[PDB]
Amino acid sequence: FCGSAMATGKFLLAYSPPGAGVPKNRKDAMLGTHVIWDVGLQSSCVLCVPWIS
Amino acid sequence: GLPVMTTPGSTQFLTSDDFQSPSAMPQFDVTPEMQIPGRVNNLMEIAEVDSVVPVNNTEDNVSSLKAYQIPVQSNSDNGKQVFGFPLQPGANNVLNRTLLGEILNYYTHWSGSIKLTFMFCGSAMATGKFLLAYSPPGAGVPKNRKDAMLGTHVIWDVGLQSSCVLCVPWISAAGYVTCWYQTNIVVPADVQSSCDILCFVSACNDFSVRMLKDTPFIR
Amino acid sequence: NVLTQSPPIMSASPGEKVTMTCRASSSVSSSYLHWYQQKSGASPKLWIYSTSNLASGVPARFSGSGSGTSYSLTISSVEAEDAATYYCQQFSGYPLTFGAGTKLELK
Amino acid sequence: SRSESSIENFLCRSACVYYATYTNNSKKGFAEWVINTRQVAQLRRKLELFTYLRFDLELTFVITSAQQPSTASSVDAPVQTHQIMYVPPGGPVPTKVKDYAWQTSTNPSVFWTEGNAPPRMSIPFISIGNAYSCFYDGWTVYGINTLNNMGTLYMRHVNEAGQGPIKSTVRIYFKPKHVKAWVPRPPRLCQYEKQKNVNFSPIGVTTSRTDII
Amino acid sequence: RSITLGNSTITTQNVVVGYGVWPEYLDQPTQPDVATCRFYTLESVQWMKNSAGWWWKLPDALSQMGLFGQNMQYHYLGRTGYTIHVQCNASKFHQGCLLVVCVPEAEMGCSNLNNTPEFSELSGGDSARMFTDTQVGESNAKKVQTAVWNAGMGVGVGNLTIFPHQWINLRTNNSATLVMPYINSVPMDNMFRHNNLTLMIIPFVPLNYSEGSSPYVPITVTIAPMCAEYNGL
Amino acid sequence: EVKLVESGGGLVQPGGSLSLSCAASGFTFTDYYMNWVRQPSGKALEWLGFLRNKANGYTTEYSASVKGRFTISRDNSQSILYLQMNALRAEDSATYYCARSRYYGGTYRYALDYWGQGTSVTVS
Repeated sequence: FCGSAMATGKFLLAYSPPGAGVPKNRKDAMLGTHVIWDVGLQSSCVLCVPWIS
Repeated sequence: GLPVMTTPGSTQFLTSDDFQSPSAMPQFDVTPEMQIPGRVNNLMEIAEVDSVVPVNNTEDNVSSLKAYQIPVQSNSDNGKQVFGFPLQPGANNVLNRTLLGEILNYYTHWSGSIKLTFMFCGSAMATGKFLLAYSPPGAGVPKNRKDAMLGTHVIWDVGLQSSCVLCVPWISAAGYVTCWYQTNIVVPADVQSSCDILCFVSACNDFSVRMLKDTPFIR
Repeated sequence: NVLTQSPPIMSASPGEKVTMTCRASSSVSSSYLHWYQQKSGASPKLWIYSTSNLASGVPARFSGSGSGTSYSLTISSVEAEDAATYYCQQFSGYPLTFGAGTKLELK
Repeated sequence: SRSESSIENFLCRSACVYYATYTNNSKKGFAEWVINTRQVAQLRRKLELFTYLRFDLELTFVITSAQQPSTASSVDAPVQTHQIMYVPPGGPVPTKVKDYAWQTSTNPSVFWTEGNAPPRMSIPFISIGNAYSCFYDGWTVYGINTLNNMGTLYMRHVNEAGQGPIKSTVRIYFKPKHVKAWVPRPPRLCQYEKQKNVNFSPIGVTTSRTDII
Repeated sequence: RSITLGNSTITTQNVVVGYGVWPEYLDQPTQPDVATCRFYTLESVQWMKNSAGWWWKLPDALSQMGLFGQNMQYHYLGRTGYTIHVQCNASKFHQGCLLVVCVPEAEMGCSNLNNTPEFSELSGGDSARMFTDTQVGESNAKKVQTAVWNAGMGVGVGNLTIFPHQWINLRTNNSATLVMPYINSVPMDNMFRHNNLTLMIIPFVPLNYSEGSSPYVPITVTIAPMCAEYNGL
Repeated sequence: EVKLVESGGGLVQPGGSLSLSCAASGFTFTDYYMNWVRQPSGKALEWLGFLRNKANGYTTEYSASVKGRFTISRDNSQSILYLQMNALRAEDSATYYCARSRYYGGTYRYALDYWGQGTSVTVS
């Protein structure tokens, strides 16, 4: 997060597996695997994910 | 057979007796227990928790949530009364309907001390100072900042800590918990100045009650 | 709950001190009783709110008082622009009932 | 002096909860009371401080009689006798004086002549659940909780009248025993409007004063 | 910090636990754990200036939330515990104070003096209901009396701190955490007919800010079921 | 300044329908309670119902006599206020105002400070 030092917020980082569709809403993005990223505490969120040919 | 002789007071129904009673439904095999959390063994354990005090009644905040907040603003006068309330027991005061005062209207004799927790619910950039003068029973209410300083008091700095605890006895004049402005509320730019103060009350854990009666908070 | 004002018609010369009353059938709280003033053929205007506090832009001659179930509005000195109709409002339960109305005609 | 605030000394008291009349000859004179805790307003407020309770019960009836105005000609009657039937939850219920439900076998009842000590009886803790529930946020109709249902009581004469009518009153007294409480709750501020539910009208928090200082 | 459960992860940094007990286990029951123990983040409510309060009914707010909404319809009985995380994010120029309480068996009262409130007005399905700061009328048929100074239960709003609570003060604190065990008379109850908890959020000292700052502070509630077990074959 | 205008009045048959509209200008529209007060020809006022602000969920509280016949709502895009009338009778011939409410302390006293100029509706 390359922003100010006084600004806060929250973000979802939803990853969908191969085969499942893209989430078209916030709620069914929450039901899949996700990481909620709070900006006010930490400013860097690491997510590990497989990639195949 | 065995010769007996009945005393006076034999076939009477005392409403506060204790006798063995015949069971209506024997051989019932009653339902056993289950460990339910939060068992109350004594009614003092209800009064040990802290409750907000409606210390801002003034006839138009009683039907709102502004009954619990004390308005504090940066005025121009040095030395002024923020609030003040007597500790006269039950005589329409502010500790009447609270959770401490709702148990102690069941008994007629009680004695002990009281924790009084305050809390500054304002901004994080605002500072100030407050006196918390307590007058003992018998002495008058202080009518000035100077003779409130000569009595027993606790000076409460808002910038360092945001909660000041004061312990005080309460018996069945009875005292005053008046509070005074020491300095104004110094505040930076682009911050609001009107901050509020909450007040809490509890039981100090060594106090007893006796002689149960019924409550007057009913028709 | 109903409000009955008295008198319905009331006349006063300029310079005197005059008063009107507003009586309720049941007990109405002191912070929920207001006064309005409607001139001839105009929209009404708020005059006194919470039974003793002046509105914005009202002159300081008006002052309300009273408590319990009987409230009153008294004018200290009668002038030439304060000849209109005055209503009182209440709230103990829904709905909000207005008063009958006290008309003030100049002499 | 910290022991009168115990739960055993706070709730184990006696309180008049019911008061009913019944005459003998009018063919619809018999009393009725569904046993609940929400009858009188003073005992109800002391029981809604907690959420789950568990107690035995002790009932004592103070039955007296009073002679109604008969016609004439030397009214004389022997001593009267009352029958106080107790119906368990889910049993037969009478509807007239002379009925089949009075002479049944599994309804424990007491018989009492006049001029003796008043007839105490004791009801144990009858429920399927492990504790009574003073509140219930849920449907069965909303907020009913059909699990804590303790039964009903019925009173009637057993003497048939020959020359003079007699009506009688009864004051059911109420006394818990071996009380256990669980989860305390803040005391009710508003008044009590209805018996079944917890409905109310909004009220101010505290009585007022003129200023803050 | 950075706790994870199932396939969900939140970030934390003081926790108050129930009535002193920790949530634990006990026909025959089954215990599913790999698919229910995760953080169901409800969506965020907005705290404005003249706000009044919010409430959620607890085994009703998760009635559509994924697999926990499927095990409520397939299995008849069940018993769970909960773990609630509340955190609102404001800057250093805002001010206010919340009260986060969790009431067990919060029976509410209707506006009409004779009826009982309907189902759609007691609990919004994964949506927060709101208190009001004025009275609710008498003339409407069946709606919840939501005067906030009586908390909808006919009780004093100040004495609500006897239940397990936690203060959120924007001067020094930011978040709250509660852990609630299963409090019921029967050892296993239905999950449709009953709502054994109620999470309430009440602003005592209202929000205030200067001109220029963002005029709302969002609140985020995150619930996670703990030690759940259902009943069936 | 607070500027409230309203329009939509006129003549209408008994048993018919009519929709008024009250426009607001000069303040934040999603912050204040908006009332509706009618008045007959030189008689006492009557209160109809109000609609709460955005912080309380936009609910309505009608009076007892007009419950089910009238309908108060607002438009989401611009600052305008509606009043949908149905099943008009002969006694609904009055002069309709459009008042605002405000918070005096932090409390809500039930006063009505700023009033509209008043539209008229007759039936025959």
